[PDB]
Amino acid sequence: MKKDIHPKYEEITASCSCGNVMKIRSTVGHDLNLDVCSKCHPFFTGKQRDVATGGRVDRFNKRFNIPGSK
Amino acid sequence: AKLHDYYKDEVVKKLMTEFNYNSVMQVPRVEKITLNMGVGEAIADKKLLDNAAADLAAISGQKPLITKARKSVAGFKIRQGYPIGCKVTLRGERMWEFFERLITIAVPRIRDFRGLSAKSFDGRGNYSMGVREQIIFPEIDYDKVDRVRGLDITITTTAKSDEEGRALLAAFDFPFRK
RNA sequence: AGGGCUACACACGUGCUACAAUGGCGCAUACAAAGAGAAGCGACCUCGCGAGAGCAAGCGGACCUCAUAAAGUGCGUCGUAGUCCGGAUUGGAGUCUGCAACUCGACUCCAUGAAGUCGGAAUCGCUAGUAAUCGUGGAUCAGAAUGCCACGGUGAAUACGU
RNA sequence: CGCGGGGUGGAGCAGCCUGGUAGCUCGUCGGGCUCAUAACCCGAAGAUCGUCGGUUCAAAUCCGGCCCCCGCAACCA
RNA sequence: CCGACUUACCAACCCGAUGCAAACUGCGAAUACCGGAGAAUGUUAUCACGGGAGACACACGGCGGGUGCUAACGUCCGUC
RNA sequence: CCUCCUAAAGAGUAACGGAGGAGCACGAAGGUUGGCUAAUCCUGGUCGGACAUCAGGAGGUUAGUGCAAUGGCAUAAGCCAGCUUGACUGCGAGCGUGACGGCGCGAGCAGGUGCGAAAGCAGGUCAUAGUGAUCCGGUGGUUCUGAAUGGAAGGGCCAUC
RNA sequence: UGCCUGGCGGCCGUAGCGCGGUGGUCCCACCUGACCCCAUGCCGAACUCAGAAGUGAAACGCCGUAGCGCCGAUGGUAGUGUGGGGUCUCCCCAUGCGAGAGUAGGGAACUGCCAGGCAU
Repeated sequence: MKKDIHPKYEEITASCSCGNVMKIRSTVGHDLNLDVCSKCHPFFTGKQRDVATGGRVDRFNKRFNIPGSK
Repeated sequence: AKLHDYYKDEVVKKLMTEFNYNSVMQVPRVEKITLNMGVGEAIADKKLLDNAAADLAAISGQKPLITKARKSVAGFKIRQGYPIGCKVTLRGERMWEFFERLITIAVPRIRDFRGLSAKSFDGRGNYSMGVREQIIFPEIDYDKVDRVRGLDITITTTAKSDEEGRALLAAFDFPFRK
């Protein structure tokens, strides 16, 4: 063994049970149980009565008549 | 190495009964990881081969040493034996410690879709894979902040089936390719 | 009724926009003209990140809104890195008119991301409140311009010679 | 069933002195340019370097077979 | 398009089997040839040294091979 | 002039007879000691290309061989590495070859050098092609010698161009 | 005396290959340790050294196996010397010599020295 760099484990295996900038227990997927699927089904999975941003409540009684400003 | 120590203490004792051998000498092990770093076309530049040798000088205490063209189909200036890569053959403690840096400190290098390929095993006890980037092992947590180059892998095992290939070291937290 | 006028490895005429630093970005901040509005325009106020919506004074405009017009001015920051520039492309979501936004409309938010380093043979407008350069409004118009018509802001260089 | 030279992109021609494609010039193509085109000017593309086989890490280039073109040999009596 | 939904269409690699070779072999004679021992027969054979050559243009034929035409009253060689 | 075939199983052997090579190369492509073993196809992975590499399997030498080809080559005559320069000097029984000059192999001795623990091995390179006899011209060494005597041009001998 | 194993040879290969059964704290191989002598293209893989445990998987080995390499009659056949006959391309007969391939049958080697294990 004509050694050119020295292997050491103490700086890299201690406190490896958590995830941080210096080491992480495991990578993405497998032990991390990450999900990577895609889906569509737009609008109809939710309620169909949806409304725009506005100053009123749902099923309101009136609406301001623009010509009635005179 | 803790990975091999766990494998002989816990996993080998279970593979004995899962494959129901007559002898304890039949249970599989990794023999060697032989490597290549087959970047190619480097005889026309030399600095690319010196930079690939300087990545391999940081994966293990072992020294980098050239791989060469055998069919040599591209051609440059010299006949046949022009260099293409820088090897480093790892065995025992020098391969088991390297696979223990994977998914502990090399987490940005290894992904779920770049995990162990369960379909790539064969009953001869031979395996190979690519990792497309260099992955180093210094005395502390460190990265050389240089990219461009990548590495390829060659492995021999004592496994007598591709199903025993899927059982060898399979208890570790390294992902599987899908 | 639906489709097409909008298709697509091309080329051109005319227009826009960027490559930044006498520029961009975040905050503070100054000084306009003009024009439309009776099933129309619209502040304060309320809701939302926002388009926008709700609520609603005013008005037919010398009575109101677009509107702190922007360039400019004050302060921090970037050093040429394809960027703190450019932001085509492209994914997702929201808003709007209308019978209806699939081919093929407009607006807003989040994310992504490319050519471009001031450009050949060459060429065009302009003599001063002009050019260069910054913003605004309207016709047409269910909705919908980087064109067109009109508006005001900052505001040059050089003119021997024929 | 001889000998010597020749066979290059649309077209003419350089090369090889054993190699590392694509040179030079006219033409073509788009562009500047013109009323328009010749033409000047700017820029780009092309091709089984006769062909199949051999040698080599690499052949238009070196070498053998074969197809094609031109010249020479092609009787003394 | 990786892939695949398809037979209508070609060939030997590989493989089973038949055929074949001056410059293929996996096998392999007869006839020679040469060392050794030996009988009978051969007027000296075989061989060294010395005197003297003639010859160097050989040919139809048999048996064998090249070449030509599996032509030559041919032609080169082996061989009588 | 070399190799295969012509070529006929002792041997020699032709014709513009059929095929291919030779005009040199190597100071490592030599000595010696230790060890190692292929073309090609399949399998496996990707920046990794193209059909390109590491590894494994099959193949079981087809490869490799300084230079075309046959013969030969694993106990390698192929390949890698350490030490090394026997790429020997003076001599050589015997055998092979040609008409002869001349030419190939070689039992073996003395001197001197090197490898290997040591037994043991070392007369260049797997062997054969890579044009040059003799008179003659040049050059290094030379009590071998030089015509009246002593030196000597010069002659001879050896080495080599 | 018999059986089994190991090192080293004989032969010059019916001495082999493939397949199946199946064995070892005698031996052997796998195998453990590396640090020292010794060593690597890097590599304790290889070579080397100090050697524990477990096992009969691989490697090693014995037995069964006639699928394969392979030994192989008799007889005829090809080839061939001499003599006679004789066709242009080469051939017939008498007589001497006489394969190669194939059929039947065979083949799972035989054997020596020395050391170790085991048995009365």
